[PDB]
Amino acid sequence: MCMPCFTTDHQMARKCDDCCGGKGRGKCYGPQCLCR
Repeated sequence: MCMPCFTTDHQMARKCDDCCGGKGRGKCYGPQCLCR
């Protein structure tokens, strides 16, 4: 995992995708952010 994600958080997904690379790249699955 690149960074910790939060299903309850809506703005968290933003970072989850960034850590993976850029806006739109990556995905938020569970407590951890999984990059597609």
